[PDB]
Amino acid sequence: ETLGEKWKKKLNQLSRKEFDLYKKSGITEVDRTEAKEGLKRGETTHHAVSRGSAKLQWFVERNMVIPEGRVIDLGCGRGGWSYYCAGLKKVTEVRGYTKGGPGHEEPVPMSTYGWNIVKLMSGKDVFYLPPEKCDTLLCDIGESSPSPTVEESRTIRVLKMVEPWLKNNQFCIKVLNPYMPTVIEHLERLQRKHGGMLVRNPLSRNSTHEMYWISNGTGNIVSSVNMVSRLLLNRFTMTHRRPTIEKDVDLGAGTR
Ligand SMILES: Nc1ncnc2c1ncn2[C@@H]1O[C@H](C[C@@H](N)CC[C@H](N)C(=O)O)[C@@H](O)[C@H]1O
Repeated sequence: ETLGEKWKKKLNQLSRKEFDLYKKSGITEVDRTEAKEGLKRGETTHHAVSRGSAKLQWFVERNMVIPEGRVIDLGCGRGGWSYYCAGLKKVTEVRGYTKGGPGHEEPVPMSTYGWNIVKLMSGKDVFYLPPEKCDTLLCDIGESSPSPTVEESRTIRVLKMVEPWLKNNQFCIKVLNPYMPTVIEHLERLQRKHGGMLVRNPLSRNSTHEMYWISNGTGNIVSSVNMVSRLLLNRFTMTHRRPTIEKDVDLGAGTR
């Protein structure tokens, strides 16, 4: 039994009250007040449609992924990763696909900087999409479940699905459950072939062990996974630490 599995078991024991306090304890979060108010008013400029724009920006501004040319955004949701990439100098085209429909977010149309180079498509299950040529491959798919074996199956499926899209390009792929031994085996094989490294984003909630496989980096996958498991385990030991608050991103306005 891995450290991650011990973390999961403890998470599933928490009451809703304990869970809600644990999930943001000591994390970093952007202040969404202004964006939520603007989006409720139907404002289409400046606001990021979700917390996702700030989350991908954290990797981008650390050069862990450097979006360029044709960007494919798998599981785009409302479009936060897509609208963020739309304003980056090196990006020329953004194609987002998302499931939508009941239980899934629909793309939100925006007029933030570079909106005219974005195409978001709903009603698209990426597990049936044939791969397309692209310069940047992003994937943020991985639905949490109280069952780690269900999460293991979901994580492996994402990893098998993204590989044919990987052709010496920039990438940032969510790994929902990176601690299960079978997932580790796939991550190690994929890293030997495609390089990159698994990174924990400080904007992720403690209620998920998610890590991101990013193209520009090296390191030991097992060590990075066990470091996260120990961090999350130590976060149950103390009383709620209020999250570190940062400014949300301003995605501006205008065509390009
Ligand atoms: N099989 C699937 N094919 C397509 N989209 C999917 C599938 N499974 C889940 N999704 C979507 O993937 C999205 C994942 C989100 N974490 C994306 C948030 C996005 N990165 C943002 O910044 O707004 C959700 O909107 C799901 O509805």
